[PDB]
Amino acid sequence: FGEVFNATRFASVYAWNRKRISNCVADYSVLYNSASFSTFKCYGVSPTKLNDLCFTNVYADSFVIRGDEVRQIAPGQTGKIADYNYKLPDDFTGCVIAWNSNNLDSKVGGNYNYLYRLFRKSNLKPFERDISTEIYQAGSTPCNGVEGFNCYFPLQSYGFQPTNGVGYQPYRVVVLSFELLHAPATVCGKSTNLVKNKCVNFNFNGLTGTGVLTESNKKFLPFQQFGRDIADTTDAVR
Amino acid sequence: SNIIRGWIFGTTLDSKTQSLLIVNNATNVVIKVCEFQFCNDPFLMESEFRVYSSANNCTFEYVSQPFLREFVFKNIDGYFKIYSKHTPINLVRDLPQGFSALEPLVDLPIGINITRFQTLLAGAAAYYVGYLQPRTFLLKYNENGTITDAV
Amino acid sequence: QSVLTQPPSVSAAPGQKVTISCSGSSSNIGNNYVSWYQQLPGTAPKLLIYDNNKRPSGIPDRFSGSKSGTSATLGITGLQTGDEADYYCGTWDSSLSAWVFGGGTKLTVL
Amino acid sequence: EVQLVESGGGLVQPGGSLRLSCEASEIIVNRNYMNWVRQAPGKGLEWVSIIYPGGSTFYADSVKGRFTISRDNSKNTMYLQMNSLRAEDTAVYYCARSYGDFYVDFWGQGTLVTVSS
Ligand SMILES: *[C@@H]1O[C@H](CO)[C@@H](O)[C@H](O)[C@H]1NC(C)=O
Repeated sequence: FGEVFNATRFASVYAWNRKRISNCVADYSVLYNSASFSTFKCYGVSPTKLNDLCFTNVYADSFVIRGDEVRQIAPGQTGKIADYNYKLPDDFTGCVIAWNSNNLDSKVGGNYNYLYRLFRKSNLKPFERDISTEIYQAGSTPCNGVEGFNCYFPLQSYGFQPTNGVGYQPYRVVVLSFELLHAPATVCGKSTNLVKNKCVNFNFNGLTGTGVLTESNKKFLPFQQFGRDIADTTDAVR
Repeated sequence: SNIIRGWIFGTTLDSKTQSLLIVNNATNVVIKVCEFQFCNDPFLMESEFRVYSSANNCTFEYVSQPFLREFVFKNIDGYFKIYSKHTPINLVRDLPQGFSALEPLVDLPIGINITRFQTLLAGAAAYYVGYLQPRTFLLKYNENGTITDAV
Repeated sequence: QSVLTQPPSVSAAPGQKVTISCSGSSSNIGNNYVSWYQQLPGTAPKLLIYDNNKRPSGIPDRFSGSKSGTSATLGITGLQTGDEADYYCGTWDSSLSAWVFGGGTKLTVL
Repeated sequence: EVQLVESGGGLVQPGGSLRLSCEASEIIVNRNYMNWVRQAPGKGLEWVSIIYPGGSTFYADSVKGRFTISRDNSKNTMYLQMNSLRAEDTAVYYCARSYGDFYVDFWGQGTLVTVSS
């Protein structure tokens, strides 16, 4: 989670970075109870069910927009950031988290590499990117390499002075997206053991013997897990 | 024939379908699900790694203890199973008489179908291929749990 | 709709610098750029200040502007007969998503 | 040379439907961010609607619902249609080109829309 939820962020909304998270246990309780983030908006996911739900793929997108346009990274939102830069139709029941980057933006005035796609011919497709420096032209005269009164530039930087801001000041938005393909889902999440104290119902891993437990001495192979002495009745477990 | 290093399954060996590769470099096994372009006759003292053409999009990653013999491979419900057993016999030009039980090694969640695999990559190959089939067997377990005999 | 406050009139003799100040809030002026537009009577307004301090191409000199946080001021060394006109200040209000323009200041070259 | 030409403002009764058109040279209407701004006689400018290049439409709560807008790529024209005409509507409407939200440039002479008995 830290690889994305916590790193120096030079990512810009114009070229957002995506990460494939899989083959790992996923504890979301740490993110939910962190209270180190300004927002944790979640749509079609329940906070209790987030750990319970298992997912084939986990995709995390990291980008930096001003405080005012954090709202635009949401389903059914219209604005320069959502249409031209980063778009979420439903977010696939994903969760959007914002952390203030004003502390990250050190110095009296650093624009870094943050840029906004003000000029784009059309609206992007869900989870799509755009990195064309192609001059907008915005006129009958075709703009090539030479600059023109109408050539302009598609990307414009954002000034992040520490003083004031708040709206101009950016909360880095990291979007989570969990999809469910045919491939098996391993993305999800014990008590003390009393032996012979009393008859106790139980579930070790998938079985429910509901019988008193005692110390055994039977020889047992390594790769094996449990034993069925007769009539497919489970007598011993490891 | 210790020369043998591993084998590529490679359902269609194309960019469109993903492919499984296994290799033994004498220290630990490597399993790559990256799709590999078709190879006319890949070959692995001798040169190494020229079977590589282009390794875009690797979904599953894995490394384990080196396998370095009877192997069994099967795919059911998106799971890949392998079983292995090593026993020393000689003075046999064919399959040695005697009963040997094969233990499971690993279960891999590839989730694809592997019709039309490719054979191994390396001296005489000396490799035997047999085909499984649905049958009913009667298995006998000894006192400790080792399959002694069957019919 | 929040409206920026503008001085109702500013009058000076020729050769005197003239300052027009646009009142503002973080929701509008504090977080977004401000521009000044000059409308002669009977004409559509022509952009006077390109972006905060900046000046657009095609604009006479002696015209300069300063964004002092919430409020932005416009400085004009000298009041020539042409300078007399109506000036307006505009910025995007993030919360209501509307350009906000002040009522205007009637400059009188005396 | 960029030029702006507009017509369509006329005497109308309240609740009426009326349309405006704006014509431009050297600038493509769809590619360029376009705006519609109005001035009541001897009154401060009031912004009405902005159309983003992809197609986003934003309006003002004062003119919300009563006003409507579209831009036609084939005719290279921007259209402002206004229903539910009110006492306030009387003004001269100038179509304008904006560098995004940074600033408005190339204002047009516009046409006087008059609503009265
Ligand atoms: C079964 O395990 C016991 C353990 O003491 C051993 O003595 C015996 O030899 C084993 N049986 C076989 C057939 O290996």
